[PDB]
Amino acid sequence: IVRFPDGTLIDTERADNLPPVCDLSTVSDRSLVDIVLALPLLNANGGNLDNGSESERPRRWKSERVNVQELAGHEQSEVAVLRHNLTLRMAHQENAAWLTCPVTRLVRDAQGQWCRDPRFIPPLLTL
Amino acid sequence: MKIYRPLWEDGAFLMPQQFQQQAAWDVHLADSVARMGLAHPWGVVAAEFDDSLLPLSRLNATRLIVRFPDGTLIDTERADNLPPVCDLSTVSDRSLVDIVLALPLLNANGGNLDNGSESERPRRWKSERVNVQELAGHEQSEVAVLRHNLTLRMAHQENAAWLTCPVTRLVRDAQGQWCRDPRFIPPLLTLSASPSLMTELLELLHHLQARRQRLMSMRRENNARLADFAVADVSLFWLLNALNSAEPVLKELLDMPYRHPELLYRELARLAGSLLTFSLEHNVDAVPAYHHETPENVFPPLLSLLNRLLEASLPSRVVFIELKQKGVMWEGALHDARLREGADFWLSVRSSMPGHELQTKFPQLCKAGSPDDVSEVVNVALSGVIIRPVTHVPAAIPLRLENQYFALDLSTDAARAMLDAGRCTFYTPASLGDVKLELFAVLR
Amino acid sequence: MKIYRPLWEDGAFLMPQQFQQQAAWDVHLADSVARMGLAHPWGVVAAEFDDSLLPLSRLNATRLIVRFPDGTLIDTERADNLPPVCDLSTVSDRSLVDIVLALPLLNANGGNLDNGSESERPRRWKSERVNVQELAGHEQSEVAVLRHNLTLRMAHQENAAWLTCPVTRLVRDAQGQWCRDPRFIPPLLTLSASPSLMTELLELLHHLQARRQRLMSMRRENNARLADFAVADVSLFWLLNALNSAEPVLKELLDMPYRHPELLYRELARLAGSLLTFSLEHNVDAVPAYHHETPENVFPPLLSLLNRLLE
Amino acid sequence: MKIYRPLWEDGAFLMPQQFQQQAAWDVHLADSVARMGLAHPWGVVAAEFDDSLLPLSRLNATRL
Repeated sequence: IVRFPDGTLIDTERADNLPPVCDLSTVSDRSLVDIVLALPLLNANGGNLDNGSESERPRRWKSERVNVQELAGHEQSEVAVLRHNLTLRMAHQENAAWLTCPVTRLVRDAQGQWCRDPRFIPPLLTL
Repeated sequence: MKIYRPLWEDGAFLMPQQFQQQAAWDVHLADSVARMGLAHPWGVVAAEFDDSLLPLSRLNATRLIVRFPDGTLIDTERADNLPPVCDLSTVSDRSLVDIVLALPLLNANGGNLDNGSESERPRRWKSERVNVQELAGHEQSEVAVLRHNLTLRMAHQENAAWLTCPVTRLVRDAQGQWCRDPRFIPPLLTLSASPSLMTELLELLHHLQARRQRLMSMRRENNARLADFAVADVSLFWLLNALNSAEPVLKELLDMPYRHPELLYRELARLAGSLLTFSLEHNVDAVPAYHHETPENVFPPLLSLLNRLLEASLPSRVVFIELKQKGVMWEGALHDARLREGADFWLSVRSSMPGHELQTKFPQLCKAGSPDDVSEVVNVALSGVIIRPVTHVPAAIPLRLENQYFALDLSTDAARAMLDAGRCTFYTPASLGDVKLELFAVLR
Repeated sequence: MKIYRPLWEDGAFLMPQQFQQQAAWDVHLADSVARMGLAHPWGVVAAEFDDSLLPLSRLNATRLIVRFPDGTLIDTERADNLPPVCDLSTVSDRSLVDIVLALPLLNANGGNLDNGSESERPRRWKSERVNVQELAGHEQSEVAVLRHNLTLRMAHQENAAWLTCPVTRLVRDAQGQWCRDPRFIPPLLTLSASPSLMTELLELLHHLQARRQRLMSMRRENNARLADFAVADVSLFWLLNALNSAEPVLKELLDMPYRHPELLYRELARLAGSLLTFSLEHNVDAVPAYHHETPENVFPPLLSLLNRLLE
Repeated sequence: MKIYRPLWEDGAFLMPQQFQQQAAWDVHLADSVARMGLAHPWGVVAAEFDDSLLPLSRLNATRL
């Protein structure tokens, strides 16, 4: 559950997804690996992603179809909702996406074992 | 570039080069229409960025209607073209950086898009698939449209292969943040870009209307329906003629955007050409030339020249000089050598005597010291000075206060030795009381 | 004529009669854009010749760009071929020949010319098969390119089913040789097409800046003369108002390439019209009316009117 | 002002009063989440003028 400096709420209870990170052993080092969360910039004319029309500017919306019911009645049907697009990039790659927020910092053990270090501090909204 | 327009009569196999060479000819024809009157290449219509992203440094554009020198139209609302986001974390030199929009050219033997190949030569075309509706009432299908391969680069990189036009300037702020100057101007096809320029040009005209209404009142202050026989009207009727013409011309241009700057440049070059005749020591070299390559100080000195012309007093005057000396014999300087033509003395003070006994209580009310070799008046005086107390005051002397005025007569030699000196002193040692002195020399 | 628009309905096949109609419509759109700034039909952008074949009497060109009064543009750097070489042989004993370029008039029943076999009707649109394809990665195949059919008509060019536009004027030298005359140039869409005019207009302006200079050192050097009412100084203050005003507009227009010459005419007319009733006893009709369809016996007698006033 | 909250069941059909009241209710939640902006009345965050029209005795704003 984060918020972004433009005024954008992200919950991963409702309006959720996240793909996992494929490799960590693209790095031969431990102390530089810190994972960040990215949500791409607002394009003032285009919008979501309904096709394979991958420009140099990614999108940030999707489409999705699930079941929704709240009305006075006991029947559910299917309506199309809107979900954001997140991924977990790294700090030293690029900034054409958004990040502006760390979430962790990974250091390895001498037995080749990545661990989350206990002295990391994200920028905080709450204790 | 060997533009070949095809012809169709019958039986010709269709092939893309008939169409590609056709559409390129319509641009070149439309280019030659514009170069008849204006003699200007293209420029920048509008370039608006996003200010909220600057201290978290990126750079995003919103609208870029930039027009290139060959004749190409880039439009972002009607052709869906935005460059990728320019980084600023690659620059730590915080002096200043310039952002300039670019586009490649080299299509002599194929400037195209082949994504299955790499090259160190850039390319200016790309391909995109959308579903465009027929304008006859039917279902859409998929076509393949083109998008220009725009990019943002910096001025201190290498820019050989591209075709550039500058859009903004970045400075660094006191807290270590980035911000934008309002002082620069891109090359304009319209005044609507760079709104700082529209800010100055409007307040120039509001400054112009301020000067008129006082001068119409100053015509009403003499009511010149007749022969005045002075210079005071012939500059007055003249200065209105420079001002009455330019106002109903410079109004309609600064009502609107979308004029070229050249139409505005001629009226500002004509108006400053007519006011220059009489005030400044400057030649016509001060009015600068038009440089639409980069408009770096073609407009700001031209506006700065106009504001100094708009004080412009009307010279049938009389000198008001403050007589400064640390002793009780106050003294001024800087006498005009012109003043041996028509010299006349009606010098004054401003005192605190409750009646006209200050006549007697100005005890040296004869022979105050003119030349450069008088140190005190109570021991060194002239020969041939009669100081008349003036209680009936003639006109043409503003700010007038009676029972403070007096005249100063001299010889024919005593007037010349003062003017060749340039200095003159005052008679009563009580000038350090509630007394404030003035100078006076009106033309005869 | 009748100029038609096509309609790209689905299920409407293909005719080459269509594409000719659309392509001859934005050409008409180019005029309505342009006819918001025009008095009289158009002229010459540039024209350059090769005079080496004059003792062997022949005349041929090197570089030629002319626009025509129906929206036709002729470009020999990009679009068209050169006209064929002219022969002066039948006019070997005369004195003055005026040479115009020509394209034939077009009727609404014909088209191009079939190989000269039907030479009762002069017709344009020669074809040529050139292979230029290289905007994707290959060059190979061959298409049919249009080329215009230009002539050069010399002494009885008044027999014209042709649109004409003059380019040059031949005179006999006293050794019998034909030579190019440096005289008035057939009309302009520039000032780059007349190296005599660019030479002559500098002699106007450079003469203009020095009379201002001489007037400046008379009065600014004397602080009394800055506001005097002498009968010379009132005229001299008025006369500085004339020269200092219309100078920087003209320096803009003369340090400049191509621009349509009527815009120059509205700036020379004021400077003529200001100075005229100040130092003369003559008619206001000394300022000549602009005539563009003529070969401009206006623009040289206008300059001779100014040069006598400035001294 | 009797700010009504509209009701969408399976037969709720469309009127302009549906939407205007709904837009008014969320403005009303902007006040009652302020427990300091009720402790002083409502503010002014930017107000910038021009003085050039004062010799004409005119006046016009720039930012409000």
